[PDB]
Amino acid sequence: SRVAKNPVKLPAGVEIKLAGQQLSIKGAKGALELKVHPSVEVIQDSGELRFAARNGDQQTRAMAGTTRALVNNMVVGVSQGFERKLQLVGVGYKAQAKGQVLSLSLGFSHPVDYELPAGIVAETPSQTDILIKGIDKQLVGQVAAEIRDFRPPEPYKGKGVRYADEVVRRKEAK
Amino acid sequence: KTYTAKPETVQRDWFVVDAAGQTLGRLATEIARRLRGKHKPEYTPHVDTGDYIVVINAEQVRVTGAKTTDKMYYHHSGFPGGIKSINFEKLIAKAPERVIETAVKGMLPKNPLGRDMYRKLKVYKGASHPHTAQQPQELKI
Amino acid sequence: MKVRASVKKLCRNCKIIRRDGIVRVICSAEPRHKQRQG
Amino acid sequence: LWIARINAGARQNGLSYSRLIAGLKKAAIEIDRKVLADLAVNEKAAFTAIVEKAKASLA
Amino acid sequence: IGVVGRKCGMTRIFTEEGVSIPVTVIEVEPNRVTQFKTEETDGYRAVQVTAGERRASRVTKAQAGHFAKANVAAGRGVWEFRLGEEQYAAGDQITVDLFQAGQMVDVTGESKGKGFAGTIKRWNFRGQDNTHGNSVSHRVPGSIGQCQTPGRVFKGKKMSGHLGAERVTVQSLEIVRVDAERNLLLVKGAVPGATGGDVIVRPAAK
RNA sequence: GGGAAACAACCCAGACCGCCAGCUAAGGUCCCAAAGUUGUGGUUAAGUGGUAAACGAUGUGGGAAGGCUUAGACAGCUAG
RNA sequence: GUCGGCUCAUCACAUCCUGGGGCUGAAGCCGGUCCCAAGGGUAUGGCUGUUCGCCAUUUAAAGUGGUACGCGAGCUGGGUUUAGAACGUCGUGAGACAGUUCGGUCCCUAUCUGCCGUGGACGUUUGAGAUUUGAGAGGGGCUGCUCCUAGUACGAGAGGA
RNA sequence: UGAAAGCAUCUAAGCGGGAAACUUGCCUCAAGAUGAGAUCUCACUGGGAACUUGAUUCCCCUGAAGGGCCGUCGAAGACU
Ligand SMILES: [Mg+2]
Ligand SMILES: [Mg+2]
Ligand SMILES: [Mg+2]
Ligand SMILES: [Mg+2]
Ligand SMILES: [Mg+2]
Ligand SMILES: [Mg+2]
Ligand SMILES: [Mg+2]
Ligand SMILES: [Mg+2]
Ligand SMILES: [Mg+2]
Ligand SMILES: [Mg+2]
Ligand SMILES: [Mg+2]
Ligand SMILES: [Mg+2]
Ligand SMILES: [Mg+2]
Ligand SMILES: [Mg+2]
Ligand SMILES: [Mg+2]
Ligand SMILES: [Mg+2]
Ligand SMILES: [Mg+2]
Ligand SMILES: [Mg+2]
Ligand SMILES: [Mg+2]
Ligand SMILES: [Mg+2]
Ligand SMILES: [Mg+2]
Ligand SMILES: [Mg+2]
Ligand SMILES: [Zn+2]
Repeated sequence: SRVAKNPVKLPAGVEIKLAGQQLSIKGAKGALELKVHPSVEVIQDSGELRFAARNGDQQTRAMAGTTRALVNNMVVGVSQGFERKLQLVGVGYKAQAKGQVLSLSLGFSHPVDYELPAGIVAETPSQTDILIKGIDKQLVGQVAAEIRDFRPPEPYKGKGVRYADEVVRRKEAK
Repeated sequence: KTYTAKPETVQRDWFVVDAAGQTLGRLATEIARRLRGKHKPEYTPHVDTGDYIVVINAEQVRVTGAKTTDKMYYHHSGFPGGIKSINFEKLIAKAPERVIETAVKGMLPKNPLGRDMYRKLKVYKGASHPHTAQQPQELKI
Repeated sequence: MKVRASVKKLCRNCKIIRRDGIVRVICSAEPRHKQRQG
Repeated sequence: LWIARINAGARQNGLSYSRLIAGLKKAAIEIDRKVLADLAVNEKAAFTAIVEKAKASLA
Repeated sequence: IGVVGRKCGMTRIFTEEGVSIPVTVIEVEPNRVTQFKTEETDGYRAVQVTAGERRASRVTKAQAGHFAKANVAAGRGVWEFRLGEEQYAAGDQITVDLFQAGQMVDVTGESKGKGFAGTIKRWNFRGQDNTHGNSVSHRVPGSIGQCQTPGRVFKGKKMSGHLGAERVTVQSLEIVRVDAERNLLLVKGAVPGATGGDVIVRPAAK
């Protein structure tokens, strides 16, 4: 496991309250808790964390890599924040955010009002550009997925909510 | 010549078993064998010489493998197409005592004596039971 | 999705994946290459 | 019926039926199961002495 | 929470537009709370009411003591209503004012009893040929099963038997008029039972 | 007779009678239901066990080889 | 006790409609194919004994099967196998045809199981008059068209969400 | 989200969305649910003897709450 053998470098300003398996990490943006799997060696020696497997079965070998990946996502989270860019394509497709409610205009006969959960903030620098911000990578990806779920991109004009780096497959009528 | 247990002079004890963390079938065999009196030298096949078993923490019984979602309890209502099925997991959430009760009932004889032995099994959902006046002795298998 | 007894990679971008005990082929290039249950 | 009662009586003494019968052959005890089942119910001290004699013979 | 009334018959209401509303008139004499059932005592929340009158000779001593505990007069019957977070004390008068005109109600009653009914009337079975050679089997059920497989009649088979005289609930009836001065409730349409039959009016489930 | 749930023709075994004696056969020994919740070392995760083929698949265990490789192997990233 | 019809069904899913989806040689409208799904629903006539089929006109659809090719101690008796008669054909003939045709007796008061209703007895641990919880069970669950959204999205237009 | 497999991956750990199918929600039946449940209220507060001494039997006094019979009936009903 090249991932579990790669230690996660703790930056400046991250505290830990490692108690048994309930790891916790704080930062300038928030605090997150992780219940580490009871088969993964997690310990702290310096401003750095490394992960090992208590028993080399196979599930624990994968568990160590996934725990290392999760903790790194935690460390990057509380220190920098995670973001997902969403673009809106199509005439009359507008998105506007008012606090904890995102209002989408996606060619429907009703108003699309999405309630962002706690810890997630959405900004719309343009009427056709969404910006989900948060400290938990899973929640940021989850929220961005449901917003794109309202109108996924179509292959004939690209219209619909899409990720900024998403390669929207395109085609045309023969 | 061979001894037989008279129903009038059967000594019956009360035991409480904690089902928390126990495998359903392996706990049900001990319960079924102690409801039969097979642990007693006075065992008679036509006499209920067994003890009373109180089971607590019934929802905390466990099944190995993928049996939590895969073990299915079927019954028929007598009406055409009346076959009904429930999960182990959803039966535990709905009628947790029925899970232990079903596993013991299939392990008892299917006759009047087996229904008599079933009447000595008391299964409860909480960590407490109403039979404190009988002072059950804890029986950890 | 194409559901057949014999699923296999139809191109380089096709990937063999097991999900919940089902052998699946997903393709990042062609949605037409999606297969199931091999 | 005798074997079941001997099993119940011997398990109260730390032995299964199969281990007790093997022990009762290692130590040459020819008490049959009808009498053994009568001891296990009516003469429990006598039955305990026999079980201990089988346990010693096994090991 | 509902009320216990008597079906007083059917009439019509003419609106100023000229529309005729068929109404069932329900006389809801004020209902007396006989006993309030709480969770900590009975396992569930309910209110027990009585309505009407009963001559003292037809009231048993046990029922008379039950009524005297609530300090209410004996009624022709006693009914219960499952409750939410409502609070009632014995002796309260649940009158027809808990309803307002225009609101949906469910009316429950005992439907008219038709006695032993044939399959044509009870289950809408089709008649067989009245002519063309049919022997003595014009209204009879026909086949009641298949054959050797399954060699029996299935439970719940539609057969002839008793029809009516059972508890029926008609749902989503509009209140046309609430006449609190005469303890009258006018609901649009028909309600189960005959005139003089006990009906229960409750707010609509749907 | 015993086993194979039930089951002429399969398996063990050929019933003169009685016994509230013992040993075995086939088959078995968690409960129904007599007897190991026996011991040691592995495999399976599919309730496979406890029904089936051509064919398909980074399921997983073992073994014998081979190619590249700290003169930088494979994968990823940058650039041509 | 046979084919078909009538009455009444019950189950399967290899689904006809309705529901959810993937791919499309899927612009839209409409389709094609496959996966999931059995809750409910799923023609009326003309001809023919017909099942079928063809035709007419509907429908969201007019599903495929099992159930003694479900169902005659429930009905029918058109077909099919009695005895009459006839045609064609075969046989010298008596007759015969799996060819045609006109006519031609369909019994049973339900004991048990079962089912639909409706009581009596006892039990529920003193008895009684009321009210009740709900383990459980059964019933129900179909769908069209029009309008707004909007002649908007889509489209060269046509058409058209 | 995410490793095993530095990438990828809905899955292995973890977190979702999701159908007239299933469990409810609607309606009716329902404690013979022998596991026979719950609540309110009502009624009955005497002696003697005996045997095979106690959840026994017999004699006298007592006969409640209530139920039924009977009658007048019913938009209830084959009889009930
Ligand atoms: Mg048996
Ligand atoms: Mg899934
Ligand atoms: Mg009537
Ligand atoms: Mg007709
Ligand atoms: Mg006739
Ligand atoms: Mg006739
Ligand atoms: Mg007639
Ligand atoms: Mg049968
Ligand atoms: Mg044999
Ligand atoms: Mg046998
Ligand atoms: Mg045994
Ligand atoms: Mg072992
Ligand atoms: Mg199997
Ligand atoms: Mg390289
Ligand atoms: Mg299917
Ligand atoms: Mg159907
Ligand atoms: Mg449903
Ligand atoms: Mg036709
Ligand atoms: Mg005509
Ligand atoms: Mg048939
Ligand atoms: Mg028949
Ligand atoms: Mg007839
Ligand atoms: Zn491909």
